[PDB]
Amino acid sequence: NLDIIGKRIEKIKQEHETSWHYDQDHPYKTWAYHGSYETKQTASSMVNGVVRLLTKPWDIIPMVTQMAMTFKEKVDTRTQEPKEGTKKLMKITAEWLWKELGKKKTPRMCTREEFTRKVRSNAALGAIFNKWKSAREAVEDSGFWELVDKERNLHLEGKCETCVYNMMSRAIWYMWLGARFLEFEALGFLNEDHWFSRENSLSGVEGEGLHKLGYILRDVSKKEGGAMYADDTAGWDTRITLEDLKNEEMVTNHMEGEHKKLAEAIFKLTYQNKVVRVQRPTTVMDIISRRDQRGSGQVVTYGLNTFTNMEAQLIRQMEGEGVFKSIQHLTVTEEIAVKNWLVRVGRERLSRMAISGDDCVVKPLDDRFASALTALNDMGKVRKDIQQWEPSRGWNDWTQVPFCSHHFHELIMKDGRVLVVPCRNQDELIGRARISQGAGWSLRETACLGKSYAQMWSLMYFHRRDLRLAANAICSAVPSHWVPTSRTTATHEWMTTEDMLTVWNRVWIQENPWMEDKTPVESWEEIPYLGKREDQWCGSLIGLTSRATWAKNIQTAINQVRSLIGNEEYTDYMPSMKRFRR
Ligand SMILES: [Cl-]
Ligand SMILES: [Zn+2]
Ligand SMILES: [Zn+2]
Repeated sequence: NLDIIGKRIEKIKQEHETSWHYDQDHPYKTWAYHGSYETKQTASSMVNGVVRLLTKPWDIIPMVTQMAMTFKEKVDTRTQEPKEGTKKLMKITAEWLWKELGKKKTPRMCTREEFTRKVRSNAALGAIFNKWKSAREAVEDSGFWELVDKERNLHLEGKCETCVYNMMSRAIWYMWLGARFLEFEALGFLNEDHWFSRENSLSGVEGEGLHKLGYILRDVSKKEGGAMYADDTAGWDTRITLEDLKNEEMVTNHMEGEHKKLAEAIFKLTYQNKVVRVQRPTTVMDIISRRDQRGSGQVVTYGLNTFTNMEAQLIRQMEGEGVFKSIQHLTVTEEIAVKNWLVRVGRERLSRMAISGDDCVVKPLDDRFASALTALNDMGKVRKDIQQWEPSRGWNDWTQVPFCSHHFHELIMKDGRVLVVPCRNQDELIGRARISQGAGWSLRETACLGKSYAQMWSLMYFHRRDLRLAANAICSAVPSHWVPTSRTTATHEWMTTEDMLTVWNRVWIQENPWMEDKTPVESWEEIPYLGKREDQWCGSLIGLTSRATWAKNIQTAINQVRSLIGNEEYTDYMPSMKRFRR
């Protein structure tokens, strides 16, 4: 307890000795409270004018317009200790899974060089602003690396001084860039060396890309077995137990030397013991601590969530198949049955899943899985929007299954070849592209962000009539050579100044392992749309008077945006579409 967290607490107290006070009206029940001190400060969603002026029909659609306007009662909850049988199942499964993921991979430290190159290319490292201004500045100053060095040698000694979280159905725990570096040095290998690629992990989809996910779900659908289950957990990060954090820490059993010691310190000192500062308007700063729940950098969070979800879903599969009778206690012979199941069919059972952090799709051996709930509930992974003991409802058609905020369509090209394409309600797509984050955007930077959205729509959502037209309009309205940008960067093949038809051919034909015929497409007119009724079902405005007037008059909208940006070199992409081709 305070032997591991006291030093961080001590150090903060001293910096605010003028304001330290144990507030008696503290709201915390499940977090340990330590003290408060004096502060005063707040990041709203800003509208992208380039995208909004080229999507006029959506100006009167509240599902779009409300997205730009405007659970900490879930962070302050507790999870009970799992039963002895559950703890045994989790430990056996986690031991087996780290070994499988480690068969073709070697754990290793990530470098100052790799970290530096990440900060110098706008990767979201979830850091806090104060001695240096930006991350770019800290990394180019040797004083920083000496602070890093002091902490590093403290971690080798099994102690922590400066690794403190700042809190802000979501929750982002920002840390100072130094604490983020030390996390990346020790555990960055999971992401940098693709431990959760589908080739390496069989259930994972890390690095796969939205153009691959539908093909992966269709391949799972080809297995013999029951319905496809896609159960969402209520507040996954808040249901990570101390037992889960101890099973995740077993990755260190595969390490050696300095690396082993630096990783053991991240898990012990920052994950299994956390120090957090939170803004309360009563504005003060609260210093609180706890042992359990997920609070890591977003990229390490993704890999450990994927690990623990793979573990939880294999155990749910074991329960459905009758491998064990009760979570109260595993007999010695059930332990051997469980290990033997993993060796015999574990890899096949992983291939029945698609798992992206807390998001899963599972095609079990049969539908006993639907009512196999004792281990899942006792591990704390309680299903969202269903009563605790009500059997899961599965999907009978892979094209209906939700995954990574999408569903997937099978789309047949005029030439017979089959595309499996990503989709979601079109109001969500248009409303997101109309929003920016942060201050000081120039008109050029705003245009280049609109171009990023447009090129994403051309590559992923070309099959939606309204998005192909709006993408062509935005690309016509932004100078042809201006480079697409994002401040907050999976595979992003639309982030390029290469011709989008060339990129479409590379992604959907040349490099697509599910497309046997590699004949290139010569024009956008060869690339199909959803059926008109299906496009409407998925939120198209095709058929509305507002949409018809927008489509007819699109050159007027394009010319409005060109007049604002000024006298630049532009390309007309509208004649790539049959209706503007004379
Ligand atoms: Cl269905
Ligand atoms: Zn530390
Ligand atoms: Zn759809």
